[PDB]
Amino acid sequence: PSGIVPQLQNIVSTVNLGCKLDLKTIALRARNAEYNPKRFAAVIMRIREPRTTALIFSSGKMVCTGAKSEEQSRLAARKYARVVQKLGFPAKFLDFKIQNMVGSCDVKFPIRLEGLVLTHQQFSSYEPELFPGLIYRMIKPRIVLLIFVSGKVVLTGAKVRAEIYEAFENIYPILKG
Amino acid sequence: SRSQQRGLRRVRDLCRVLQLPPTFEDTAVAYYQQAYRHSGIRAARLQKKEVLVGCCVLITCRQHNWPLTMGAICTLLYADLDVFSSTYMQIVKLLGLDVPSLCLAELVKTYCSSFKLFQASPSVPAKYVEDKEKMLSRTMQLVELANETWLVTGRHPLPVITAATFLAWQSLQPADRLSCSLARFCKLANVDLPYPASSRLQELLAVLLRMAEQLAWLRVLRLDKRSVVKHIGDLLQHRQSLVRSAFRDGLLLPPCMLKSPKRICPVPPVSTVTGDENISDSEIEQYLRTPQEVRDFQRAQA
DNA sequence: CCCGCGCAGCTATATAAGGATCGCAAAA
DNA sequence: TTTGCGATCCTTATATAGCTGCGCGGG
Repeated sequence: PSGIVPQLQNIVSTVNLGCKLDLKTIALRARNAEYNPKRFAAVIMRIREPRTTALIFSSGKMVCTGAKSEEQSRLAARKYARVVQKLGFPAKFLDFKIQNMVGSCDVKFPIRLEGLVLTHQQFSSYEPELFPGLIYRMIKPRIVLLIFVSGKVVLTGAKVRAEIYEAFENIYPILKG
Repeated sequence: SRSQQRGLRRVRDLCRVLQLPPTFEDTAVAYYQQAYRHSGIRAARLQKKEVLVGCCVLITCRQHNWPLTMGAICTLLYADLDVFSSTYMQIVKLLGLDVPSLCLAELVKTYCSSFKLFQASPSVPAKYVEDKEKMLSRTMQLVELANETWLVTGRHPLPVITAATFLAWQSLQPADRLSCSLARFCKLANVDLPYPASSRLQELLAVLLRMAEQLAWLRVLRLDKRSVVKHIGDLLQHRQSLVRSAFRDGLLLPPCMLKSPKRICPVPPVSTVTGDENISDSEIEQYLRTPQEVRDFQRAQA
């Protein structure tokens, strides 16, 4: 192994509260809700612990972002559901699912991206006129990696923690050699 | 399709405006046609169909090492670079193409030759006039040095060449050109000054100062970003030897690495959360407005 | 000459990375 | 003038969703 463990930065999860919601009521009666229907059609709600952001839609569907663990994402999602319930809606906690996970790493050595896009062209996209990182589209596991000249790596597109660790253990010998 | 025929006409007009060789037009027309077969392209906005014209011409140019920049295409097409970015990435992915990278050697020749410093004029005094071949040869050596010393990777390429052209020009007559700034130089050479060109200049001067430290007779002179300029000729004569020697000792790394202050990134503490713990009523009630807060808000919106 | 369909993407949320490019304010 | 610093945008993933642009089929 590399001896390097990628750190989870963000978890995106979803949940169906199983009932239709009046967003005007949520915005008026909650302290932590932000609602500008002309700008964006959902309520933006925030809680302090776990420090996250939820988008609540009039359909009853909800998106939870910003958590650092899959456990924190579930606890935060349940807290938003409990806030909505106390506001007078018959909210349920249905079909909770982790949709995306973002991890980050540092290999602590510089990377010649101009060389990596030649040896691994079938997975690599590097256009420095557009973005400083090399976009690596790994097939197994299906993960997108943003590789920078600094040796710092961003891993995204994972449904489970293991896919982040697997993708990093796969990229490490490619970056070292 | 009326939008396809209009697109193919625009592709041909762009190639003629750019004065591209005759074979390029056909290849770019064929890429636009190949693109139109996909439903994702057919369903796109008329703005995306306008930048698609440019994507197809750029791919053709990239394959023939024609040094066309994405910024130059967007300027000619009066297009947004962000709209061009997303369309180019989509069409490369869609047509499953291995598009070669921009050829820096060819861009140095084209861009450097546009610098109007080869003839004297009221705005270009005699002491500022330089030989085109001496300029190209030294600019190229400074662009290769920037590439070898990690100043090009992940950065826009044109500001690197602007900074290398200015340093080549100054180093060819140091006594009379050191008073001239990068901004004054771009103005008289009649070239736009790219915003990152000042940062690239300073990074390139810092790289030449590290090389100067490898030569005992230059190390003892305690050179600075101003006094190093008259020795650039001597440093480039031995660039291969000095670069190997500089990497061998210590430290020569991408500027974004040296240095980052926040050495520890896992600032959030390790959690013992299970996601199943009880959620008390007091924990939730803090996120609810009181009947008074509600009345005061309602009255304020009435 | 309309209607429906299937895309496209606009608004927005989070997060890491590094670069570009503003505004703004302070030593030169 | 000339610098430095900080804020806000770009990229990736991912769901949520109405409105709307765009062209292809049927009718």
